Amino acid sequence: RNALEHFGRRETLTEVLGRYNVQPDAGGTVEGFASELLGRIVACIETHFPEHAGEYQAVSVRRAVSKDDWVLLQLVPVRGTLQQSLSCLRFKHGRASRATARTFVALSVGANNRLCVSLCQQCFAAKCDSNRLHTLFTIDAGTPC
Amino acid sequence: DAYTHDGRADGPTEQDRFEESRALYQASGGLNGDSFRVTFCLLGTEVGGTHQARGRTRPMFVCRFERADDVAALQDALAHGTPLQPDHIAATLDAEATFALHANMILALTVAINNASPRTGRDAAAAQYDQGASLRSLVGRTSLGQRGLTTLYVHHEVRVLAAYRRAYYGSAQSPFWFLSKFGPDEKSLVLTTRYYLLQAQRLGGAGATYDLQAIKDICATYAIPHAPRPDTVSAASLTSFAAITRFCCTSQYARGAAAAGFPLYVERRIAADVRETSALEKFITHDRSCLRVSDREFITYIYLAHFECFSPPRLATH
Amino acid sequence: AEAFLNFTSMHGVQPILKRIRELSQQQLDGAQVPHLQWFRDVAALESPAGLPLREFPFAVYLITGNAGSGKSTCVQTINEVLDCVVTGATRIAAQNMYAKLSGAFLSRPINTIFHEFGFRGNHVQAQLGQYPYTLTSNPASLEDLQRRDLTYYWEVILDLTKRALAASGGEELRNEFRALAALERTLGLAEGALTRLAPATHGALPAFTRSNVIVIDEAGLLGRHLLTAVVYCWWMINALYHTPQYAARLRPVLVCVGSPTQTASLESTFEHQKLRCSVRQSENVLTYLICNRTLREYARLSYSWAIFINNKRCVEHEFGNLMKVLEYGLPITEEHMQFVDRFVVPENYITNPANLPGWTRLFSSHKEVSAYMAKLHAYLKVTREGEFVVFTLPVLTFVSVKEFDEYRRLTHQPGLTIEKWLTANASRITNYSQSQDQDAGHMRCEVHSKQQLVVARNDVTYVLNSQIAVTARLRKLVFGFSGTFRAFEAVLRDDSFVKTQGETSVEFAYRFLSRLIFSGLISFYNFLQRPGLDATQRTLAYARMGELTA
Amino acid sequence: LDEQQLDVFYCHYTPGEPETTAAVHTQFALLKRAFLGRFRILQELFGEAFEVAPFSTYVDNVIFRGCEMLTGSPRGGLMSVALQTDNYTLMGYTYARVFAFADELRRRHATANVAELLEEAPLPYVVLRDQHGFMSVVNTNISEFVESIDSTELAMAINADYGISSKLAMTITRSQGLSLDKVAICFTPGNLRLNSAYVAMSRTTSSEFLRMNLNPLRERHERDDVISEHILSALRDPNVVIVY
DNA sequence: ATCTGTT
Ligand SMILES: Cc1cccc(C)c1N(CC(=O)Nc1ccc(-c2ncon2)cc1)C(=O)C1CCS(=O)(=O)CC1
Ligand SMILES: [Zn+2]
Repeated sequence: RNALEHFGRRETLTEVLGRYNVQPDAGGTVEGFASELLGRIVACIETHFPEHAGEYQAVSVRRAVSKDDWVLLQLVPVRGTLQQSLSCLRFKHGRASRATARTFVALSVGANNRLCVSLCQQCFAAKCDSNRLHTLFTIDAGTPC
Repeated sequence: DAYTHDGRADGPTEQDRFEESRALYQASGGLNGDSFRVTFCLLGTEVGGTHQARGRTRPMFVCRFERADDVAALQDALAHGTPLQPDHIAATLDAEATFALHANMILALTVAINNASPRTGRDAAAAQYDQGASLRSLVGRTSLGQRGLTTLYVHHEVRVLAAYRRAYYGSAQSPFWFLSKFGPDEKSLVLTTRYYLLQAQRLGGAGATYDLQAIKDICATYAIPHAPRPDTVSAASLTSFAAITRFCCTSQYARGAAAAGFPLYVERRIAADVRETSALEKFITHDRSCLRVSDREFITYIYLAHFECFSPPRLATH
Repeated sequence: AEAFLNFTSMHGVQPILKRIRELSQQQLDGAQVPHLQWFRDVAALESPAGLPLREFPFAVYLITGNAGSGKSTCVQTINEVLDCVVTGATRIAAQNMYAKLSGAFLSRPINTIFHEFGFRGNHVQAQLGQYPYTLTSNPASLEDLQRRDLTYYWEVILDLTKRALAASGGEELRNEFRALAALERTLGLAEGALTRLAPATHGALPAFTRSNVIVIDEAGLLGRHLLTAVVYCWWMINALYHTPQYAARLRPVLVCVGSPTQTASLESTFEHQKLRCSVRQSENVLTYLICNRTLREYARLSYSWAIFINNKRCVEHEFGNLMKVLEYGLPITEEHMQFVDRFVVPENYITNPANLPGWTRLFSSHKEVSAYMAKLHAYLKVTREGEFVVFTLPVLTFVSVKEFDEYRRLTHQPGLTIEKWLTANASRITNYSQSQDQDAGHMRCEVHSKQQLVVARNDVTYVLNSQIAVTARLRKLVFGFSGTFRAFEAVLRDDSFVKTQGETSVEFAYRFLSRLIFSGLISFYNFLQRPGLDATQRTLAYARMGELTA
Repeated sequence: LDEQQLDVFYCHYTPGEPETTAAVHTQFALLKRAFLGRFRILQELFGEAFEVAPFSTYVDNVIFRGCEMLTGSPRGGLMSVALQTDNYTLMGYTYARVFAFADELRRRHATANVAELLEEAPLPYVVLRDQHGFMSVVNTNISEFVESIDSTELAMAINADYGISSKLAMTITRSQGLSLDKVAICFTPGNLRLNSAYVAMSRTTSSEFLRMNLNPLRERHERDDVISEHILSALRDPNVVIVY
């Protein structure tokens, strides 16, 4: 109560999402926004990880976690992409196996009640860890307020 | 700062002493009195004394003004800010009291200058003096008055000046230093200067162990009425002390009820603040030592208690 | 306002001052005071294997907190109220304190703690930790911890004792304080009337002979062996001179200020077999006092301890809650990990000089700092988006050849190509630690005969008009000024420029400024040559300038 | 241009060499009065344009060619010592010889061999402008490396450098005694501790100027919570003073 | 992985 009265009220994730004409309910409502955002994510991946770019040309979205202040969606490579699964963006493991690395888009609320979209990965190689979610980069989606 | 010797046992009530001090600081500039005894002090700390707080200023000489012309000159200096010429100081200087201060300094300087490795073993026919007899004779032949200091200054001027510049550390500061440390406000520049430098050590209350920032903070809430004066001090005049001395001497915060009630308010305000701070700290410490929870909850409690005690709104109300 | 931001600090430092003053007035017993014969025994020693078990009394007061707290604002009240000696662990700490202390009321020049106990330039090469020591006690006593620290620091401890005793005219007892005391007795004066004026008459005495309250700032960067060095050197310098405080049976009080969590001590050793340098983390002074059971009960650290729990450099709610979790070792939750994801960017984004211009890149290694620096300089040449010319300057290292023979003879290894020795010692010959972060070129070696030296030369790349720091004490001679007129007027109006200089070149400073002022004229009409200035105003300026000239 | 093109004032004023403090003080006071008056007249004549006009002043003749300064002989000018908390700007370098720097190098350093060899082939001096705008020339950095093997000492090598460094990049260890404004951290994944992140994260005042290449809280890190427990247990002590 | 004392 003291922090709310002193530092000011902070916007929840639902209001921020609604400001973008998106509702976390109904499933597809947030999937549509994720699809609209996917262009920027893929552009950033190409710019900074050029080697791992063909894996994200045709990727479908699927929700994974829908907590009150954090949303996590998965990026499934539709059905045809040449490579079966996606490859780890942080390390080059021993080639061969794609070192299964599930890719996620995480939506949260940042500073100034803005929307933060982060790229997360889960790699099953012992070197990386597995059972751990890693953040690759964070970008702003507040252009279309 | 002007005062009189008590003589009475029980220090008068706060109002009694306020009334006694207000009549001493006449509302025109001239103190009430026929004869004055003025000790001139520089910055620096005396050595060998034990007190709660270390000293800030240090006397250099003492003068007595009793003649009509001398008293008039002193009143003019105190009321308007005109400098005192060396003739008056040389005529009214009290030699016995003045040179009791520079008594051990002459001995120390003489020992240091003469401290070249002695032998006191020439023997010969009549050239054998005791090991400690040399220093005994040197001290016996050394006059702890104007003669000794004059001789030391004449022959060993550099050493004497260097030694004296170290006993009065910080005694050579420019007008800008005084304006920045104690200023820039007129009320602050007058009251805080007089209290911190001169009255805090003499009165020796609870405010003698508070630094200059605390004294300025206390002076901030001494919100007595103002009376705009024609013009203030300015740069390009701080190359000399005349302008600032005239500005401060002819102020309205230098006489009367304004100057008679600041030392009292200092103690009143300090006591009032401590009365609340001590109780709140006791509550916090009692709850601190008996709370059986966890580290996260304990940190939450610590910071929540300190916020509840000292959030900006509560401090503003206090 | 500025009055309520100091309310909680000014009423809470009073209990601290009461305890520190009470600690500094406690008197020892005549049998506990270290004697001047203790240090004569050490000076007559060859190995630390003959040190007897002796205790050097001391006291401490802890003042800890984070880096944003007002724990250093507590030293401005100790300095104004108490008679103490303020020091610094490093030279930057000593210069930050002087700015704070001198900017409040007044202060004397502030030095490091190494300058006060006699650390000279030949002790910066001593090898520490050779002789082995075993604590013959499960609850080790103070004498056991003190003798352990005197054995680790034996190379420096032995040198300091020899210089102190030897420099005292040999057997000649120092006469600075003894001469006045004898005169004081003969003249029948109050005790301490004359001996306390020695500092004024003699202006070369150490600061350890004038006070017993020693304030060390940033004590978390100091090794634990340095608590004994300060205690052992305070007693040595007072027993030697027989100062008034030594004769009063007083003991040193060490007020230790620092942050025990965001600062650490480092220990490095040289292996002469592989020509390798090894660095490990050691115990600092603060961790020694807080963790050791013998030191914690001897010093009664529960009564001599103050903690500051504010942060003036954190006005953000969610960021302040993360700093609290990290300092106090609270469990990390999932809402903390979500918060930290805002600051993440690709590594190739950070290590790109075109991105985030003007930011400081923090790496964990010296090769990564050097690698990025080379990329920045190369990018500053080709693109020329804003010029920023880049130039290289020469550097030379002169390797003596007789000494290398002596070193090579003592440790065999004949070949030992000077290039390989210089590469391995790269982290030791230099004075500052940032020598390894510099952008240097290929390493070339050559032999100069007749004079019998080996000179190695290299080049270092710098950027013009860039912000740099001088990581050393180098004298500089000024010769001019470059800026706008408003800048010049400000400097001459205020005498603070003269004050910053020492009290020996004020006439020189006035002469130098007087010389610059005379030649600083002219060029007013070149400024008057600015396009489209005026026609009549130019003539009016000439008439006014002549009128002022007349 | 008009007939008055060279500030004829010079043709009438001739400042002589200084003398004892009385003479020095008189000269300085008059010159400061003259300098301000010309500033007042020109400021009154033009105003702000004169205030921000480019300006300079040097005791001798100095020419800046590219990254270099060209001067005859640097003589006069007060000596000082460069600080470590100060901020300077690198203006260039010089080959002008300074007797004061050379003579002290002869004095403090007993190694005359390095003094003569450096004298024969001198190194350039660095020219720095401080915050206020005063050009300065800083002496070289010479360090003597004496090795102690079995207490045997031998000054085998000497390193001559400039002693300046840049705040553009450093290690995380050297940043624990510094205060920064904008920080970009590059952690190494695997050689990561929770206390190195705490030190790096707290170098700035606000979190709007902080970047990192990974989330240190979400990765495998080392924790050493020995000191934290001691600090936490002192906060429950009734005898410890807690000051906010 | 790694800093600092002289100066
Ligand atoms: C505690 C307090 C008292 C009075 C006034 C205020 C403004 C506060 N503050 C500010 C505060 O605590 N800042 C801080 C930031 C970081 C660190 C730190 N860094 C590393 O280690 N520690 C320590 C202190 C609060 O935040 C309240 C706000 C309402 S509340 O929720 O009732 C209690 C906390
Ligand atoms: Zn992987």
